[PDB]
Amino acid sequence: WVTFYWHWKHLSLWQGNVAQFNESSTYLMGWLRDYLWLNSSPLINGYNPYGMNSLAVWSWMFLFAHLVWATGFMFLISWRGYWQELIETLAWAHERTPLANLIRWKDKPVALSIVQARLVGLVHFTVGYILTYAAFVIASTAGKFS
Amino acid sequence: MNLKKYLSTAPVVATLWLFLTAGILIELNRFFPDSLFY
Amino acid sequence: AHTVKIYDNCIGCTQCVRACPLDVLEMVPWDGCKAGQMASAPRTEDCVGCKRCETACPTDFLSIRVYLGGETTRSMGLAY
Amino acid sequence: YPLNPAVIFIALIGWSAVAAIPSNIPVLGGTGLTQAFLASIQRLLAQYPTGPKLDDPFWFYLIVYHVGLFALLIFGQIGYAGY
Amino acid sequence: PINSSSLTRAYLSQLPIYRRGVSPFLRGLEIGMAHGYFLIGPFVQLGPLRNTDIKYLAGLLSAIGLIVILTLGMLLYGAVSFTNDSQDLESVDGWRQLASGFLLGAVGGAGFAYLLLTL
Amino acid sequence: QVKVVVDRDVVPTSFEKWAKPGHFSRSLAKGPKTTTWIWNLHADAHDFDSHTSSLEEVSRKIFSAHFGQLAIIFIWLSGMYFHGARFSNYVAWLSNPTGIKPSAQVVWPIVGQQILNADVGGGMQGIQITSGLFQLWRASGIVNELQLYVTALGGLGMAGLMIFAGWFHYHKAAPKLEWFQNVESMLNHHLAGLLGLGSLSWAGHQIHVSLPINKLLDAGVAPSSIPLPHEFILNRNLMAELYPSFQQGLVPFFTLNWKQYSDILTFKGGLSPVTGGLWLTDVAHHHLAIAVLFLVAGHMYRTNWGIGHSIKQILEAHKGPLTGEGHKGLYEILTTSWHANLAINLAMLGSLSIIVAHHMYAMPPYPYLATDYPTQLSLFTHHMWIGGFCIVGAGAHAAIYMVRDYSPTVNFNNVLDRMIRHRDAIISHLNWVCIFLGMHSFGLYIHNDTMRALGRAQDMFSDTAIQLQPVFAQWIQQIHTLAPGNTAVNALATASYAFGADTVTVGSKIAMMPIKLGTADFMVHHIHAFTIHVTTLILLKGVLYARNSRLIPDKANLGFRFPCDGPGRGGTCQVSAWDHVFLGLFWMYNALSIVIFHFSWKMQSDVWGTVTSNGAISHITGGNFAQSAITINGWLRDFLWAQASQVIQSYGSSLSAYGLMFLGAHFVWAFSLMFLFSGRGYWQELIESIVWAHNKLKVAPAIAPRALSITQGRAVGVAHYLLGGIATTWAFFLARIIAVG
Amino acid sequence: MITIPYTIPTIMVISNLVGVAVGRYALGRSDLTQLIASMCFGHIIGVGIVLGLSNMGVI
Amino acid sequence: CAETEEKYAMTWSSDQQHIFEMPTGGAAVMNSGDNLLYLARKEQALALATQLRTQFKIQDYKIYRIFPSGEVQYLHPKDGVLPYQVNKGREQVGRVKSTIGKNVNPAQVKFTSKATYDR
Ligand code: CLA
Ligand code: CLA
Ligand code: CLA
Ligand code: CLA
Ligand SMILES: CC1=C(/C=C/C(C)=C/C=C/C(C)=C/C=C/C=C(C)/C=C/C=C(C)/C=C/C2=C(C)CCCC2(C)C)C(C)(C)CCC1
Ligand SMILES: CC1=C(C/C=C(\C)CCC[C@H](C)CCC[C@H](C)CCCC(C)C)C(=O)c2ccccc2C1=O
Ligand SMILES: CC1=C(C/C=C(\C)CCC[C@H](C)CCC[C@H](C)CCCC(C)C)C(=O)c2ccccc2C1=O
Ligand code: SF4
Ligand code: SF4
Repeated sequence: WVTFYWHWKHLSLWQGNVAQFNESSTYLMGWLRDYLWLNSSPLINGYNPYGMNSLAVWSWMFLFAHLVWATGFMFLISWRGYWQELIETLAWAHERTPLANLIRWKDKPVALSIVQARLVGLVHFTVGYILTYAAFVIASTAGKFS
Repeated sequence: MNLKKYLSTAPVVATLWLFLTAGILIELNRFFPDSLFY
Repeated sequence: AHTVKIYDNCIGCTQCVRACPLDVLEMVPWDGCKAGQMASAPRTEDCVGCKRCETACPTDFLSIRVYLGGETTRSMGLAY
Repeated sequence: YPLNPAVIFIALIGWSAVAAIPSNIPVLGGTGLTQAFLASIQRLLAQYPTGPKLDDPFWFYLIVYHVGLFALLIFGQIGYAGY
Repeated sequence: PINSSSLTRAYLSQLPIYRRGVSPFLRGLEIGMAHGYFLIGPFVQLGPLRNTDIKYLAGLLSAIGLIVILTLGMLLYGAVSFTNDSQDLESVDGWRQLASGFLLGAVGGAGFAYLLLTL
Repeated sequence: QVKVVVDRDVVPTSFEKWAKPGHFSRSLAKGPKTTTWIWNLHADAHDFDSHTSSLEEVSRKIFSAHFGQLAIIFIWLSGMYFHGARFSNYVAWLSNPTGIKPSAQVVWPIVGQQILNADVGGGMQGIQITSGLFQLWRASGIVNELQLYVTALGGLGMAGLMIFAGWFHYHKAAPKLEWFQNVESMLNHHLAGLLGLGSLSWAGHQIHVSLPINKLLDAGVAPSSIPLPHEFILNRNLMAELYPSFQQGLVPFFTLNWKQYSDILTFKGGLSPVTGGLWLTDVAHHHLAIAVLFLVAGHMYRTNWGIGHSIKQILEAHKGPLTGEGHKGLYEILTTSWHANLAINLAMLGSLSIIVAHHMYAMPPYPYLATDYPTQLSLFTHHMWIGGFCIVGAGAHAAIYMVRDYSPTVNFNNVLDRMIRHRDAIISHLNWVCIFLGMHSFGLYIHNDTMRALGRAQDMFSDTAIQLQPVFAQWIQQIHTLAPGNTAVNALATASYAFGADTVTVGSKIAMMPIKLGTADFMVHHIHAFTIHVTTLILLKGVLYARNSRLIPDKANLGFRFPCDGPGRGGTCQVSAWDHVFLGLFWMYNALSIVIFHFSWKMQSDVWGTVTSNGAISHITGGNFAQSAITINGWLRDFLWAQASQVIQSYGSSLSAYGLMFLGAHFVWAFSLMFLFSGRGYWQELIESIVWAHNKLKVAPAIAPRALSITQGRAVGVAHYLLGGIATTWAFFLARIIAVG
Repeated sequence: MITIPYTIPTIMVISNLVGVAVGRYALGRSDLTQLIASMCFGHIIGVGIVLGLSNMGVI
Repeated sequence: CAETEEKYAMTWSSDQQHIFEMPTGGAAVMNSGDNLLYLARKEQALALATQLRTQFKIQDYKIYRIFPSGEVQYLHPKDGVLPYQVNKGREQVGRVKSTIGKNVNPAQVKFTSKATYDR
């Protein structure tokens, strides 16, 4: 909220229309309309079925970062004992099959412990969050300018 | 006899009361709409 | 191994042993309570550490405490 | 478990001859159900890369032939349940 | 139980591992003789250089590019696992002969498919 | 044998046990020493198979509760007919359906919200219907408001018969278990009596009400010169002019001269290009086919006369060699446990509801249904989501049967537990299919995403790039083009216009266009195969590992809604058969979110839209699918960003409530996450640190304020994830297409 | 429906007679429900024959 | 597997051919006289002990812990006695002098290889 607020304050100063902020920031569709829906337009046009431009990195990264962020939810929402009894199906299927029961593990396959799992879901939440917003700051201001 | 004891439970009193205060606000906002003063 | 330690709140009501699905805990005759019983945990090498004991431990606060220690083959409880 | 894998070919006469002589004209096959396929495989058999999705008498009489042929050979293995 | 019958047992028995006795260099040379002939396929028709006359050469450099990585995985797995010296594929020496057989037989499979894409 | 044995005057009808909340469970009538008694009051309120093991008392409770459900459904339908009567513009809508947007609910005039009253024509405003009731009523033949008032009145009357019915069947005439396990008679009366006489009598309604009325409305007569439906039965002379086959009476029926009923009943298919719906001749003929075919279908179960089957002698005869015992046991499984029957009936009910959704977009069965696209949209969408959730209930109640009512004595070597003998080989190949389809259904989107982002659009999976034209769907779709002359011999038009000939334009609005499936639609079908296999992975993992996993070898002892076992085995959080249902609800939201996002964007690019003169074509998005569904930037830009423009700009206008149900449903969505990520070991002594601030001021609550339990504290996270996430797409869909359609 | 020379009732009673011939085989007790069940089945077979003989072919 | 991991061999006797439920899953035949059962891990085995004992009399039962060197152990029973029943032979280990209330703070255990309860 600090950096959405700062960044949407200065996309009103740098554009010039301060009234675009002050009339359309006192409510939430002012934010999701006048800031996220409008300033992601030169982002999400980073590459089209007509071509691409220099923002095609960030518009890629943007999407990439959503895929980071929601993978975090797989570790944050859904906890271990699902996977600890699913790795047993994978290790049953690997042990029982031919042509791969030769290639046996040394470290026994075990689902991630529930401090690590909350931690790795937190790490994908951070990396997805921060890469999404570093995509949107730079692609947004670099799309309205430069 | 025990019907009033059902009408004394938590959700039934909470709906007969929040229905009443909601009626205070809705009937007090038809009669006095756009009340930003006072 | 998960070090299970059984403190002196253990009034010997045996919901720990009847609750543990691993027989790591037994009952020991100990003349310090009214029932004369106090649980013991000799075979903590088999201890999973699922803390199903500490669910059914009706003391004031948890005569039997399961400290999560090392992780061997059996204590990890993997099937293969 | 497969105790009696005796014969397969008895299904073939069991499925071609029950569909050859019934013509049932106004469908894809003005002739019988199998003549409209066996007549329509020899035009394509000698290394022809044709036969697109609009090729009705080949592609349709692939599935509508094999879906009864599979069922009648499976019921041919049910023809070794009474043994 | 089921899918362990004598047709399954006879077919898995004469595979290029479960068969009785081969030198592990040739035992791996049969493995790479299959796989290296195989891996030219999904790089010629679908690779990045599938439109120049390097439809076929990019299959070699890409496929052998996989092959040296796969032998690197072979040598890692025989480095970490298979600590004993029972002289077969469960050893170190037999496994590195299996890996060298996979490398020479696999590059031989790649060049064989490359020269058989001439026709 | 078959007889009716009913206890009379079973339970007294006093209000006494209402004064004892939690009277029902002996584990719960202790009184609340904590607030978790409150919530467990509600989660145990319908554990009818967990009050008492006596199946008679359980079965009386449920069978009386069904009439409570039908009481709420008749209150609901009587609500729809009365809101159609008093509040709606239905009589005005019946004049010109393509101009007047349908609306019933007329918002009360308080502060601002009178702006929600959309001026939808008809001389009266109000918020617009997207449920499509008016299209059901024009098909029904309801002419003026009086039949809506009368049918709402009969809806209340049937609601009173269901309240008095369930009251009568729990308290003062309640049946024995011998009445309930009479399942040959239950099928014998539902296959014949419910469904059979329902479709037959409905064919009577359609022939003697809807066919003359929706012939007169197909001619374009205003609903004043139309006589009563009533007035068609007093004399055939008002129907012999419309259909001359009514002049012959029933004499060509009983002489089997059914060629003569070609006027009333026919086999055409297609769509009537005047009304944009099905031909009601085809629909009435159709319900006669369900009528004779279901009434024949009812009589395969021997009840009293030694004529018919029993389920036992059917199931025991399928003693196939790869299963060994065969189905020996399932008639004792499915006539003792109710959760098993609930698993089957919820699975087939939900999948029937999805079948309902598909058969309502592609064969629009109501007149002027495909001309107002929101009713065309949301009736697809809504029957998907109950079409979805009812599948997960299968995965719930097949799990519960495996936990609660499973019994290895009756269930020994049969078809059931021989699955559980190789459930590793079940779940492992679901695991392989999920990863194979995930790579080959989503890695294609990352691939085309990068190839469009790397500039090399030749290396994509587009039309022009590496094509992935769905061969089988185009082929069998072409078989359906070649249906009505070749194989459906007595047909005239195709089964749908989602298959074959040129499109249907009704009032410059496209009813149904032949859907082309090329190389993007392929990959979305592999999405759907993928996210169907993942929910099948979680909901078969939740049934096969419901009872004795190799991780935790006693889940039957722990229960169904247990949270976990503990930190042992490295942690076994979220391991119960309930928890797989918890995950199947998220994947339900995924799988159906992309079913409807596949729908509402391929059918805004390839079907819907308007037409101009000389047969020209104009979709809503304008053909912008196959060049844009192949990536995700094309997906998120061209659909979730571009289609938001009529939701997000909706303030000040009549769609603005959706603009409130768009933001707030984001809220609830994100408000779910607080319950999902955190846990009650935080909230319990956060709360208890607040209980310090109440103990300081003597505002200590007597019911001790615990945090939520774990299974509750995650169940509420699902139940906000779905209300928030579903209501986002709800307000986004209806705010999108009302601004166009 | 005309008399004894060949028409629709000529080819219903033969289907009803072979239907009650099936009722002699399918739990062949001589009770009422042999007739009410099995004449009904041969009645189904009869109606399935009559119009099927009427659609594709001369009656 | 049986080449490197401990297989637990539950042995027991009964009186009638009943039907119990495996911890693998699915029903088992339950030989009436005397029967063994090789299992994977101990919780499965004692979960079968609760599976049988909470149903009916199944006593004189115990797992021999097959460890892959070959010999056996005696789990469960240990002393012809049921574990929550008190025998005067079990010597207690795993206790301290008091409750948690006298455990030392871990800033006293810090930089030492002790535990927070040892006193
Ligand atoms: C999983 C989905 C998927 C698929 C099918 C492809 C497919 C492709 N990508 Mg790719 N890609 C993907 C995901 C995917 N990608 C993702 C997720 C990313 C981003 C992380 C990328 C990033 C990417 C780049 C950057 C590039 C490609 C390129 C390509 C093309 C050539 C790659 C190649 O040589 O294949 C390798 C194939 C193999 C090594 C063969 C293994 C697969 C075989 C066929 C399995 C067979 C098993 C067999 C059936 C077993 C049964 C038989 C047995 C019983 C005997 C090819 C069309 C390149 C290109 O130019 O496109 C034209 C390119 O430059 N991709
Ligand atoms: C042919 C007769 C007949 C008919 C029409 C029905 C119809 C129905 N049964 Mg039912 N049933 C029957 C015979 C019949 N049953 C027999 C013989 C048995 C014993 C084996 C059962 C046992 C049974 C159970 C155990 C349950 C049902 C349920 C249902 C309802 C399903 C919900 C539904 O489809 O909503 C559509 C709703 C309607 C179409 C409304 C129909 C209501 C009208 C008035 C017809 C009802 C006829 C009624 C039986 C007459 C009572 C006779 C009495 C006065 C002597 C539906 C009302 C379920 C339910 O929801 O409970 C109510 C349920 O759980 N039935
Ligand atoms: C966007 C977030 C996200 C993603 C990608 C996944 C992905 C997956 N989940 Mg999932 N999940 C999520 C959120 C997510 N989940 C959430 C929020 C929940 C909460 C309810 C769940 C709950 C859940 C359950 C309960 C289960 C899964 C399962 C799976 C797997 C299904 C198999 C598959 O698709 O393989 C294909 C893999 C992908 C499509 C991921 C993209 C990979 C690309 C295509 C290729 C690789 C990229 C690149 C080449 C990597 C190499 C380069 C790199 C090393 C530098 C898959 C990995 C199932 C499972 O574990 O086994 C099947 C399962 O049972 N999930
Ligand atoms: C001849 C009588 C008849 C007529 C006029 C209709 C007419 C209709 N049905 Mg249909 N239907 C029928 C019989 C009939 N049905 C039977 C007997 C069944 C059960 C098998 C169905 C099952 C059915 C479904 C599931 C659906 C329809 C739908 C429709 C409507 C779509 C328009 C269309 O082209 O459908 C033309 C109809 C057909 C092509 C169906 C032909 C069914 C044949 C007669 C089945 C014969 C069964 C017989 C035992 C032989 C089995 C083997 C056979 C498969 C080779 C239309 C009103 C759809 C709908 O609801 O519209 C929105 C829809 O979803 N019908
Ligand atoms: C689909 C199918 C299948 C599969 C397939 C396959 C099996 C294939 C493969 C194939 C392959 C995979 C092949 C391979 C090839 C190779 C060969 C036959 C050989 C050759 C030789 C070589 C390669 C050589 C090399 C070299 C060189 C060149 C130089 C020097 C070195 C060396 C000597 C190494 C089957 C039949 C099962 C069944 C039916 C269907
Ligand atoms: C998906 C998922 C998994 C599956 C994750 C698997 C087990 C890990 C797969 C990623 C590893 C890194 C793949 C192995 C390949 C590596 C290259 C091998 C070397 C890695 C180490 C040397 C670091 C869990 O174990 C889990 C545990 C607890 C809660 C939620 C979840 C969970 O959501
Ligand atoms: C916030 C949160 C809580 C706290 C939720 C609190 C305890 C419940 C707050 C809602 C209740 C209903 C408020 C009580 C208000 C009463 C209804 C009385 C108020 C008067 C009127 C509204 C009737 C958990 O208990 C929890 C448990 C497990 C995982 C996550 C969480 C979690 O995220
Ligand atoms: S400690 Fe709690 S559980 Fe263990 S014995 Fe004493 S009372 Fe029973
Ligand atoms: S630790 Fe886990 S296993 Fe050992 S006793 Fe306490 S609960 Fe039973």
